Amino acid sequence: RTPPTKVSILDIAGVDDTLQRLLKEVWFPLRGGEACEKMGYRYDNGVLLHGPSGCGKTTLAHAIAGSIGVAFIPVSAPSVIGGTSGESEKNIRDVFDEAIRLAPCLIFLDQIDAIAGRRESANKGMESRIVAEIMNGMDRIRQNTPLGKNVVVLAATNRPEFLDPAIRRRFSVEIDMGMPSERAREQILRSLTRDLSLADDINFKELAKMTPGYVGSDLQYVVKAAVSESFQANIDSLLAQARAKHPVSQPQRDWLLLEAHRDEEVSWPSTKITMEQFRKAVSLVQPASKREGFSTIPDTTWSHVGALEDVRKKLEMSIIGPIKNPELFTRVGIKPAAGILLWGPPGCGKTLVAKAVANESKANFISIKGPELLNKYVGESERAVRQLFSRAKSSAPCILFFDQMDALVPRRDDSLSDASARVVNTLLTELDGVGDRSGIYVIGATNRPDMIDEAIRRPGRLGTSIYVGLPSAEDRVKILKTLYRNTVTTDADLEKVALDLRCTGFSGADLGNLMQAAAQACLERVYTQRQQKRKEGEEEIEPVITMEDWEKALNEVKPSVKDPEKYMHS
Amino acid sequence: VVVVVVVVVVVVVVVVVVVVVVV
Ligand SMILES: Nc1ncnc2c1ncn2[C@@H]1O[C@H](COP(=O)(O)OP(=O)(O)OP(=O)(O)O)[C@@H](O)[C@H]1O
Ligand SMILES: Nc1ncnc2c1ncn2[C@@H]1O[C@H](COP(=O)(O)OP(=O)(O)OP(=O)(O)O)[C@@H](O)[C@H]1O
Ligand SMILES: [Mg+2]
Ligand SMILES: [Mg+2]
Repeated sequence: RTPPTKVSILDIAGVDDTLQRLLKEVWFPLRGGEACEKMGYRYDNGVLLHGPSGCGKTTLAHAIAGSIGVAFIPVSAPSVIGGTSGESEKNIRDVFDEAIRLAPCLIFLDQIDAIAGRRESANKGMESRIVAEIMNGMDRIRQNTPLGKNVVVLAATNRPEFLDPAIRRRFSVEIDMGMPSERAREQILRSLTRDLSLADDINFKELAKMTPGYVGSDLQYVVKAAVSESFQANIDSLLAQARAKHPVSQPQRDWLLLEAHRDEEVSWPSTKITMEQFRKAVSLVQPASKREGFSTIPDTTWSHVGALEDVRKKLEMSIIGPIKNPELFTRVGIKPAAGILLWGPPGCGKTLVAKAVANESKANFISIKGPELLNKYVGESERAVRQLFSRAKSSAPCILFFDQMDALVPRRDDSLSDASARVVNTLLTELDGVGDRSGIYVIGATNRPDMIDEAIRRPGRLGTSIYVGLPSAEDRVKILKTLYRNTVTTDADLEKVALDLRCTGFSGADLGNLMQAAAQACLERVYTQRQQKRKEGEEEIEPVITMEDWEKALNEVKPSVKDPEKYMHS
Repeated sequence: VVVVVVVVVVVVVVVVVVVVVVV
């Protein structure tokens, strides 16, 4: 039952405070037995490891179980369950009896919450007698051992709240192995790649900066993904030997050619993993915390956003700046959290510019579609908001975008519904409360900034309000060129179209509609001319928006925001 | 004859709801 020497203390990295504590709370009771016997003190300790799943709790237990060399008893909660009436409780009793008989010994109750769940809620008889048997077992250790040979019980669980309070109190030490920091992620990558061949240009400082929400388990997949990149080129050379061996798309042929050479293998040359592969591996790997609840990064870049230079400078200084280089903004005394409220008339680019920031910052992105978090049950709407900021904090830096936010934070009045007033007060505490949310950047977009609660629109929650209004005559030239060149006439005609007095009051959405109406005028011109050539004598002309088509659109498209001042004020 | 431990079905619960008012 001796611990196998397959996991090494070097295999666990990024945790140093934890390994510093375990040197006096696990190593000393088990290895320094004589020191405890000098004072006649029974130093039987119990250490509970808890944290997010994937934070190397099981590997830490096995790492320190091979670094000590004492008897190790790995226990999995389902393994102590039997079909007989009394066999289930007898198996747990035999575990602690054997540990005392083999003192000094280390018990590892991995996933202890599976069998040691609350007996005050799970009202069964086997389940309650298993919990009571563990308490009795963990107390026999403190008394039945020969004083100088202590027994330490290690338990790991990612749901410490499910434990029975009468059992959770029996673990003197609880260690919270949280998500690794930037310094810790660098050490984990080195310990995961220490047996691999790297191309000597791997900058782990950059790798740690580009993995904001990763845990120890997630970083293993990045190394695992990066390894497959190096061997991707060694499979194409294998497919070439198969494609040229023989005389249904391309992927289907690969699965069939490799099936044919099933009894024959080709040695793969050893290759190093370059920095480009690692940078490519990070994009292919989604963090365990990012699996659900996170929106896909918008495709919009700054090349899609025309004009809005003032808005672009504010969003770069408030969000994109601190995300990319937080060290510079920390020195001047800028908190790593921003609150931006984009507001203005509809169609002027509020959502577009907030989708470029989510894309240019290259950070994690969560998008909320108006009142998307509301639920019919009493507590499920406030719980969704609290869980929303729990994910964002765990994966900082993160950008929270509230599109059409006036439906989620209505101004709190007496006439306001109670169910919609609890969500507002929930957001007040999440944005700025006892638990600071540093690393969460919030963007709000709305047409009615005066309908947002006045407590939200304060610094620390949504500090800055950026007005995104109607473009000027000079701005409409940049926007029309931006819309045209991103969808394919030249540029001299686009300037004439955008500067026309018929485009007075056009918003950003009207210019996009103007281009569509010009394209529709092009198709009518194509349709009529195609029939005339086809019928008279095999007929396909090039569809291109000509200047004559822009004339039809200008006489067809009218502005949509009739009264900008209704949205320009307040 | 040995009696084995057998798992069974679970109980049902109640859920509160919130209802809006147009007035
Ligand atoms: N600090 C770390 N250093 C090195 N590798 C780590 C670290 N943390 C996690 N890993 C890797 O991630 C995996 C950890 O699996 P493990 O069973 O320990 O998960 P866990 O963190 O205990 O979560 P859970 O308790 O939910 O099982 C291993 O592949 C291990 O190499
Ligand atoms: N400055 C701009 N540069 C490029 N395209 C723009 C610009 N302003 C508006 N558009 C076009 O108009 C569309 C309007 O998108 P968006 O969702 O931002 O509207 P909005 O201004 O937020 O109005 P709403 O209040 O209705 O959401 C954009 O997707 C783009 O096609
Ligand atoms: Mg584990
Ligand atoms: Mg919009």
